[PDB]
Amino acid sequence: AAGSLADLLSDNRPLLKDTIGYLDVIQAPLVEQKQEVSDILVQMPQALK
Amino acid sequence: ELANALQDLNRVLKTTREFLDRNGGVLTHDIDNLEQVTTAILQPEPRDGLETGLHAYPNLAANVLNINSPNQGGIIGLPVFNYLPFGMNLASTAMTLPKQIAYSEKRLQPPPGYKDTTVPGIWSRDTLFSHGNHEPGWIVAPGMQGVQVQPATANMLTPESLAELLGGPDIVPP
Amino acid sequence: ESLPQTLANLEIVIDMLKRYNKNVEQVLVALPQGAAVAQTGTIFAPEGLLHFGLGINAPPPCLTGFLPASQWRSPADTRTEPLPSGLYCKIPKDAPNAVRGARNYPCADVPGKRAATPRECRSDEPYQPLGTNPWYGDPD
Amino acid sequence: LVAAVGFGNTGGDIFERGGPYLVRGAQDLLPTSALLDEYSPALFCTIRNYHDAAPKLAGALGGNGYSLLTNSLVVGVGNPYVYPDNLPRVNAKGGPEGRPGCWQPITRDLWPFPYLVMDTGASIAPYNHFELGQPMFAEYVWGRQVGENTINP
Amino acid sequence: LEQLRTVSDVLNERKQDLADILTVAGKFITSLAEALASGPYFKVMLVN
Amino acid sequence: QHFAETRDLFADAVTALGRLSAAADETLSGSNANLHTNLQNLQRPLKQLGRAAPYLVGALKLILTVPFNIDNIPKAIRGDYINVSLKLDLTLSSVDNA
Repeated sequence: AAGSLADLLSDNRPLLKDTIGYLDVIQAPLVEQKQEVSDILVQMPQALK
Repeated sequence: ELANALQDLNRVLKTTREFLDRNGGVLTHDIDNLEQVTTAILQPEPRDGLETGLHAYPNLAANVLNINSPNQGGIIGLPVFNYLPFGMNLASTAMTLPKQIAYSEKRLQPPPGYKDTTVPGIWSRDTLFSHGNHEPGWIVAPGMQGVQVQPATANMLTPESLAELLGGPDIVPP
Repeated sequence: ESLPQTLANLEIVIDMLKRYNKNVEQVLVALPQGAAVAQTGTIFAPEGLLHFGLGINAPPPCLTGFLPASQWRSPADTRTEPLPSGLYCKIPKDAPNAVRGARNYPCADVPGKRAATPRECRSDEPYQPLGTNPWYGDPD
Repeated sequence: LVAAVGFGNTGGDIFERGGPYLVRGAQDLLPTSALLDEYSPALFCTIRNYHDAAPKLAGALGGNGYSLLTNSLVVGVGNPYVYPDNLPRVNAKGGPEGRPGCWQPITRDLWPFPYLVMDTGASIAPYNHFELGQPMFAEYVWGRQVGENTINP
Repeated sequence: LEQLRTVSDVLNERKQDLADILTVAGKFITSLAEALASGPYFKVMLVN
Repeated sequence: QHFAETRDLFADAVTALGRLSAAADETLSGSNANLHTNLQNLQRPLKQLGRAAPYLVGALKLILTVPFNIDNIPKAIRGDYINVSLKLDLTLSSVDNA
């Protein structure tokens, strides 16, 4: 298990770093506009019906 | 072997302690919320709803893309005992132009001397008498297996490409 | 008791996406062209183009498998009602009318079968139409 | 030692319950990951264009506040879908110019959207000229109609 | 992780709305897409 | 003497760590390369979604229901029937294009 974890980290450290950065940049507008997201999620089912 | 192992074990224990103290509550909260939302959207009725959505939406996308006519813009729709015994359709106006058609995959572009038809990938001959399945020599785009055709459109399709609509190998355009 | 369930649910979702990979690819293809279509059809900002089709009763619409005529509601009532389920045209694939309807949708998981809903794609009970659509009422 | 007993038991039970799920999920994610990677360029421009067309369609809906504003000019419709030739297909792939992507924004200088044909089982590509609808006349008593159904009208 | 936390909070608050979205969109999409099936257009009924 | 007193506890500790590490190793080895391929694939869509993140919330008004806008569904559609305003335009250019 120690070897497997060390290998996984050594292989996926840069990709996980880039994924963390891109998740940050994706989620910053989502957080800054959370009220709009909540409102449209509340609004959609009645419109769909 | 042992000195480096002990030192690195000490350092990783300290780092794990700090990392847990800093991120554990938020990480657990994220896991709990993700579990709750996924369990909510994977209930029986949401499950079959997502099933039908993925089963029947791309057809809707294809048809709503087919309704739009570039020359006139926008969409087209026609008005509608259940109904009258007789029906009529005077003519079909020009929806598109030869200079407006673009092909999703470069394998779908007709070669010289052939024109596209209302079933994608089936290419017909472009002659003056080629209207209403009347000019033989139709060839089929590569990788278009599994499309049934009516006998009338099969007659003009040539035996090789007619077989290709049921058989494996794709024909070679001239 | 949460991380195993999170991983199980993610596995279920990814499995359902994998069994319907072609559908997702088709939708991802159709979306940008849909954006281009909307951009083209909204050149005039307050009013969007929507033409009408000439010709009378070229395909006659089917009333089989839909709500009966006696169950229709007058246009005056803006009151909403619970939308029923399992409503689609029930003709035995005949006629030019509604060729590409629900009943001819490809089943992604089960090759070589076309049915309206995956509940009917998976079910092995044979698909029979509710009836041919007649011109003199009683579509049943 | 006692803390190791507790931690090992708890982690072992967690992994026993949630290891096969993770393994098979990461196995089934490979095709969809490749799918989403292939259609990367059709994401930013698509989101931008839908965002920009959201107010333009919203003004059309809300300019009145009680109905929809549309221009209705009479046009002729194409031939009705025929039974075997026009069955649905879900083999659509690719984008404009053979690769996934978006056009440039549709201004008024360059109005018409270049039509895109995809493996579907239906198209309106050949309608480049005026011709009479092949099922010009029909009957719904004995189903006897004039004209010949075609995919090449 | 914190911005993911607040996003997940606002999404867990509306998980039931998401379930209702999927439930209704799975029970009307087939009936609604039925209209654009007879041809390269969609049928309409004009009661006026 | 102390070790002989706590031999059973040491055995339990080693067996528990082994029970954890067996499942951990099987899960990590069963998904070492699938995870790497999934991440390498998903890196590009993550970058593109980061580019298009600010416009995402606005696009949700239209990207699901494309012909309609969710904001104005209740007022335009009054139940069974959709209210539409018809401009039957018989302009020369409209007929020429039609």
